[PDB]
Amino acid sequence: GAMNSSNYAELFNNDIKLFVDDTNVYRVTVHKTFEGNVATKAINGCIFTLNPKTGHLFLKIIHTSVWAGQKRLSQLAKWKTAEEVSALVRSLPKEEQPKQIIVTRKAMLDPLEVHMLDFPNIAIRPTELRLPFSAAMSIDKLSDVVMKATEPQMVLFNIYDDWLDRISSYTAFSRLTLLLRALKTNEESAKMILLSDPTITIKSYHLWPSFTDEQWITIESQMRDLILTEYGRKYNV
Amino acid sequence: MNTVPFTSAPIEVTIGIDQYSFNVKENQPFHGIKDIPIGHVHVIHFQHADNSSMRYGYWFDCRMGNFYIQYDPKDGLYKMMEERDGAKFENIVHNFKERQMMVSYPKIDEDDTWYNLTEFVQMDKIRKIVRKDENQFSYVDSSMTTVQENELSDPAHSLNYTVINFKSREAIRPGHEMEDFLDKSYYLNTVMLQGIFKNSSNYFGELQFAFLNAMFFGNYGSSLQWHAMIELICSSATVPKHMLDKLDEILYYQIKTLPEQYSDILLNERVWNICLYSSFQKNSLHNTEKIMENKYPELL
Ligand SMILES: COc1cc(CN2[C@@H](c3ccnc(OC)c3)N[C@@H](c3ccnc(OC)c3)[C@@H]2c2ccnc(OC)c2)ccn1
Repeated sequence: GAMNSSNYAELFNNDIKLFVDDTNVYRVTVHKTFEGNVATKAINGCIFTLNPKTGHLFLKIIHTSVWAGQKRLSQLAKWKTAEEVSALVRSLPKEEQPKQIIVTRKAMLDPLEVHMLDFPNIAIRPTELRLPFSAAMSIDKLSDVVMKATEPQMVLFNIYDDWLDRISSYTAFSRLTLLLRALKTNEESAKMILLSDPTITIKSYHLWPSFTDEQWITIESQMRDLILTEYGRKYNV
Repeated sequence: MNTVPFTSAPIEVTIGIDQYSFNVKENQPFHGIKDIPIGHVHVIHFQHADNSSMRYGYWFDCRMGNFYIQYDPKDGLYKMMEERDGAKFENIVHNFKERQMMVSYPKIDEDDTWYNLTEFVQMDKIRKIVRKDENQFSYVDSSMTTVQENELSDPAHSLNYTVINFKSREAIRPGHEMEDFLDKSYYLNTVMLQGIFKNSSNYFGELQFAFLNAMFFGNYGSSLQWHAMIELICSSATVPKHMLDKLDEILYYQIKTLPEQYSDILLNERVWNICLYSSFQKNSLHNTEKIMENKYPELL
């Protein structure tokens, strides 16, 4: 059924699974035309396909060329997402194919079920969790790779860096969701907290700074404060 | 001109003949139904007074043999039987008619309702959906499951309706996933019409039979089938103009005939709202849209 706070530990068991977030696939800038009408200009997007156990992020870059001469782009974006996820599964050896794919938005269920008819044993699941994967494009290196792409590409990142050498998947996923929740709520504040101390760098192939365990504790605390700081404003609570 | 005699009526029962029904009392001197119109299939149906969890009946065509009803006190139901001896049968019917122990099939001359509900329904097709090849008539009841329902459990007692599944390899061509899912024309026209049914008449026949089994027996699987065959047409951008026009007439008479108080359980809100207001054919079913809006505006 649906993934929720009740069945949360399932994400970290030994059944291969992927989360699929499609919220950055179809991206536009809205602008005025010379005649004072409004038009959109598509910019490059991405599919966020994450193994929450290993941290493997299959970032499929969606180049604006996909959209050329197509209608109903917000509908097509769901089907292109399902097409690319099904292509990714087909590309993997049997023993690496997921047993479940969890979609962050219910509108992805039918497109993905239909594209995955050839895989009746792969469970396509929604979730009641409000995951902050939409903020993926606030991670500088992910944003950079997407915006620079001149053709369809698909880059594999480890969104946990080398955290799994020191912490469990459960803990790494909690850290990732706190960072993304922070970036989503107030990107400027979040980025300031992460990049304030120039002595702490980001490794060439990492996404996040090389915090010591004790420095992660301070960072995680500052991220919580930010999410509360901003929450007492949204709701005047 | 076409009589179904009854041996007797030992148990109190509501008897239906097509869209008509009457009450028979325990041991009432009732010896059957006369003046049944030749040229159509018919259904004789039963609901015992003592147990309404017992709703069942027989599809038959009087052109295919001499049929009678006789209560079986062992199996506890009214059973259809064929009399092979023409003269014993003629002698039984003549006697019961002389003693006026039969009800008359009470057709209004102006009234084409039964023709309109059974136009494409053929006994030969009924006998493929309901398999019991040793009889010329077909038993259906409220509890009988469809082959499709049996997939998701006695095959001999099943309704063999054509399996329709929108999220199936049958319905979706590789490389046309979004196209075939959003516009079901391929599935309707190539897979179902050209491939399985051969023609729109056989498709309409199964649609009409499913509706009638839903209405007369509250057969749930039949209701699912009727809605699936509507939805497949309404979800197809490319349908022959003759098929849309005929579908509008078919559905009009089915909505007209449906008891007012059963709309809640026999009509699927989602399918009808999609078919009349969102689908490719939202502007193609004028008669159906008008009777639905005037008879069941709550559902919509
Ligand atoms: C299809 O995957 C890729 C990946 C890259 C290149 N990545 C990177 C990546 C990271 C940061 N910026 C990038 O800006 C394009 C790309 N992810 C790497 C990675 C990390 C961990 N586990 C990994 O796998 C288990 C992979 C990998 C890489 C490249 C160069 N040096 C590396 O190690 C010294 C690692 C380039 C092209 N395609």
